[PDB]
Amino acid sequence: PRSLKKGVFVDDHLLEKVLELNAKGEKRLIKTWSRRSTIVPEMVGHTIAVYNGKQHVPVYITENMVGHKLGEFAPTRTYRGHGK
Amino acid sequence: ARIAGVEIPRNKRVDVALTYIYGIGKARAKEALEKTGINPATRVKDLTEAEVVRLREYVENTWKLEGELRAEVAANIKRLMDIGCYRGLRHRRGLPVRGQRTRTNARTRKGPRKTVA
Amino acid sequence: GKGDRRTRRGKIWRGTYGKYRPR
Amino acid sequence: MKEGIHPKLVPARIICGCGNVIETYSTKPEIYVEVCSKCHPFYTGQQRFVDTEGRVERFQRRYGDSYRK
Amino acid sequence: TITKPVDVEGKFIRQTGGRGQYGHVKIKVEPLPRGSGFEFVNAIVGGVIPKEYIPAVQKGIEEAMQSGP
Amino acid sequence: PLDVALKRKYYEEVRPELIRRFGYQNVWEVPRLEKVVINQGLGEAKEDARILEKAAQELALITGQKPAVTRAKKSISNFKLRKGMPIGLRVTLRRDRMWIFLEKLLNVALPRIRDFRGLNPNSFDGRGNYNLGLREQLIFPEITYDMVDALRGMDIAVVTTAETDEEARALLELLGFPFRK
RNA sequence: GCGGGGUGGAGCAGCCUGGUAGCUCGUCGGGCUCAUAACCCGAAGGUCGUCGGUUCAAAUCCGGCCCCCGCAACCA
RNA sequence: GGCGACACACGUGCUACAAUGCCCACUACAAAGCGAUGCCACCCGGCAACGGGGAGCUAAUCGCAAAAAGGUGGGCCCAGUUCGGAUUGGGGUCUGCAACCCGACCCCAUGAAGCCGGAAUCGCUAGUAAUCGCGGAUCAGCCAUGCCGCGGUGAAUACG
RNA sequence: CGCCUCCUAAAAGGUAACGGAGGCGCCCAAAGGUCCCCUCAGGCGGGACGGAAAUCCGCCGGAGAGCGCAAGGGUAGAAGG
Ligand SMILES: [Mg+2]
Ligand SMILES: [Mg+2]
Ligand SMILES: [Mg+2]
Ligand SMILES: [Mg+2]
Ligand SMILES: [Mg+2]
Ligand SMILES: [Mg+2]
Ligand SMILES: [Mg+2]
Ligand SMILES: [Mg+2]
Ligand SMILES: [Mg+2]
Ligand SMILES: [Mg+2]
Ligand SMILES: [Mg+2]
Ligand SMILES: [Mg+2]
Ligand SMILES: [Mg+2]
Ligand SMILES: [Mg+2]
Ligand SMILES: [Mg+2]
Ligand SMILES: [Mg+2]
Ligand SMILES: [Mg+2]
Ligand SMILES: [Mg+2]
Ligand SMILES: [Mg+2]
Ligand SMILES: [Mg+2]
Ligand SMILES: [Mg+2]
Ligand SMILES: [Mg+2]
Ligand SMILES: [Mg+2]
Ligand SMILES: [Mg+2]
Ligand SMILES: [Mg+2]
Ligand SMILES: [Mg+2]
Ligand SMILES: [Mg+2]
Ligand SMILES: [Mg+2]
Ligand SMILES: [Mg+2]
Ligand SMILES: [Mg+2]
Ligand SMILES: [Mg+2]
Ligand SMILES: [Mg+2]
Ligand SMILES: [Mg+2]
Ligand SMILES: [Mg+2]
Ligand SMILES: [Mg+2]
Ligand SMILES: [Mg+2]
Ligand SMILES: [Mg+2]
Ligand SMILES: [Mg+2]
Ligand SMILES: [Mg+2]
Ligand SMILES: [Mg+2]
Ligand SMILES: [Mg+2]
Ligand SMILES: [Mg+2]
Ligand SMILES: [Mg+2]
Ligand SMILES: [Zn+2]
Repeated sequence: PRSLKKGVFVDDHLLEKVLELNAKGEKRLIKTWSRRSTIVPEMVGHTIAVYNGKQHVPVYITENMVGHKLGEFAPTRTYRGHGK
Repeated sequence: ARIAGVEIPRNKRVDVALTYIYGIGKARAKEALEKTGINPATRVKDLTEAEVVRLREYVENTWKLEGELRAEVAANIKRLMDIGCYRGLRHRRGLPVRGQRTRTNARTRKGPRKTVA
Repeated sequence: GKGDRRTRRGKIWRGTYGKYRPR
Repeated sequence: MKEGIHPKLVPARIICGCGNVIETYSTKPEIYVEVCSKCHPFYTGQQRFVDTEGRVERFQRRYGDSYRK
Repeated sequence: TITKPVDVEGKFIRQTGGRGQYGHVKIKVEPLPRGSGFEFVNAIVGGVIPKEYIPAVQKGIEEAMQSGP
Repeated sequence: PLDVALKRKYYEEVRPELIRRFGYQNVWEVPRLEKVVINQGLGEAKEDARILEKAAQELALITGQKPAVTRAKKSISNFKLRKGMPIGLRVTLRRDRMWIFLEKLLNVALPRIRDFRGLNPNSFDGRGNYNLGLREQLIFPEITYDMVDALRGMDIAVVTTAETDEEARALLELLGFPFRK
């Protein structure tokens, strides 16, 4: 994990999008590409669309998933199984 | 089942006998013999119930072990599974979590080899 | 144990220091 | 009961570790014990021993409010 | 012409002394909207079957089409 | 009989609480314990090492009561089972012996259970009685590590003159049965 | 009508004598070879034609039902 | 985002299965190379990874730097172990916009297979094989157990 | 092809056919005498391993169990254990 010296990381072009809905009118569909962003407590209860290289994965956010990034919730390898 | 939930081997030294318990590596066996004041070189068979209760009381009250440990462990894995994140998706299936390569190897997370015709 | 990071020996091999190999 | 097939029961004393003393009966007039009902962490109110862990997972994590607006 | 898409195998392997003969091809075949024509997709990945053995693996699917079942 | 701690507790502390909660117009309407049956469900002595009266001294030190044998009713193929096969032990505890044993089982043994989160508050008969299943046997004070050879659990039948589980909960409760929920 | 039969992909044991499925080929993985056969190491595949009964237990004993071989079908 | 996929098969290796060993402390003996938004003494904080300091050096000058095996003594006593370190939980440290994919390191807990390998098969004839550490290219960091080098200890056998 | 059970068999008995269906050619030294005691199958609920079904506890359950083997009759107020 990252170094605690620097603040935890959020793209700021997204945290801007998280808070601006908190005041105007929650909520619509935030199409994101920043898989790198740690989930901020201000996101909870939102639906954000993590891209996987091809498509926008709907990700509804809850209070047990915070430290984890938006990337953990939209895999890229599509698998199914082997030998079926 | 003396200390903690599991009775420890006599004849062997206590800085390893105490490691014969889930949750207690050599270093927790390092620190639990200065803090309760007992010689590491003495055997479980060469103690006194004074030396027994001090240790048992200390060891059980400090960190969490045994079932509760495993419980929280599974709990942490169950959460990682629940959401569910990739980290926890690799527990569902049962492949490596810490991003290994799978093409070859990984036989520890995958078990005995299912040779295919 | 050259793979045992919890030894002087397993730490030498990887070329790192720690509690288990102090400098 | 039936003669000479039963383990006689005598005034026994079971001592626990936490200093607790039970006076019941047994086949062994004196017995020592790990944990019991005066010390066991289910039996003792709410002693969580070490773990009021608890639901620190999650966002107690904070550390901190260090992102600009 | 057919009335349900199938997926089938064709194993022409005769190995008993140098003499040779190895020809292996698994395919999907489906019924087109009538009047269509003969459609042939080289969906071979890489060189799993070499490039040179594909002209004459159409000429074998194509040839045997001259007589239905 | 003789003075034993849980027995005195029944008469002079538990009873009257009960009479409060449920109001009985007769002193016999008020829940008693009838008996406590221990059964080593067993079957580890089928075609294997048939004679385990090492189990029957286990039981006999716990209760001070030699148990009795149980034999296979119908013979059964899949259980490797020949009718009249010894497949277990049963000891029936009543009165002082019952009190003495139940006493030691609440005061020491049930806590000596690893990972104990409390007895199941759902194993009630629907008709007043309660049943617990113990998974091994070092649980009991008079049983050491240096006596064992195998881990045998056992089934505990707790039998009561209660008519409902409501009054069965209460009664066992008041005597100190630790229920998880 | 009388007899025998039906079990891994093929061919054959086990059935009589209830318990536990075996042999040779073939298949598959690995080996040797430039390669292929041969050969060497290793492995998987029946759930015993079906339905019913006996039994604690049925490929096995008993009944019916589908199928296949052999013999009979004469004085007329 | 992928080249890091995983039902599987092959090649090349590393680390092991232990007592000629493994762990902890005490103490020795190399070479070749590298180093100015680079090497980093020593002092201090932290069990540590590292961080805040801060001296020297365009370096037969100061430094990376301890070489390691080995030597002295002490502990474990043949066990899936004080052998083994894979896997997993939690916490961290640094590089870098950013470590979910997908980094390396630290420490805490976990402590799997593996008891010397079927058919088959490689290397080496002397400072070689075996074994032990060191450096360098690349390089922000690093998935290097790879590669190209360097020295320590140091064999066996060749009738034919 | 002899023997046992059922049906045909027309409510005593008996009653045929190359009529419909089974079974016997044994067994048990206790599976015999007697005394004493005990009551089943099945259903629901509860109980470590333990499953539909091993053993344990509860409640319901007149007999559907059991009675070595076919079937019938009989049978717990026992012929059952
Ligand atoms: Mg441990
Ligand atoms: Mg990796
Ligand atoms: Mg080595
Ligand atoms: Mg080790
Ligand atoms: Mg804020
Ligand atoms: Mg030819
Ligand atoms: Mg209930
Ligand atoms: Mg009752
Ligand atoms: Mg005929
Ligand atoms: Mg056949
Ligand atoms: Mg025969
Ligand atoms: Mg036979
Ligand atoms: Mg082969
Ligand atoms: Mg050529
Ligand atoms: Mg060949
Ligand atoms: Mg049957
Ligand atoms: Mg038949
Ligand atoms: Mg003829
Ligand atoms: Mg004639
Ligand atoms: Mg990529
Ligand atoms: Mg690649
Ligand atoms: Mg082990
Ligand atoms: Mg093993
Ligand atoms: Mg170990
Ligand atoms: Mg971790
Ligand atoms: Mg990464
Ligand atoms: Mg050995
Ligand atoms: Mg070796
Ligand atoms: Mg030469
Ligand atoms: Mg190197
Ligand atoms: Mg390698
Ligand atoms: Mg008549
Ligand atoms: Mg008449
Ligand atoms: Mg007459
Ligand atoms: Mg007749
Ligand atoms: Mg009889
Ligand atoms: Mg009789
Ligand atoms: Mg008699
Ligand atoms: Mg019943
Ligand atoms: Mg039940
Ligand atoms: Mg068992
Ligand atoms: Mg009957
Ligand atoms: Mg019969
Ligand atoms: Zn106590």
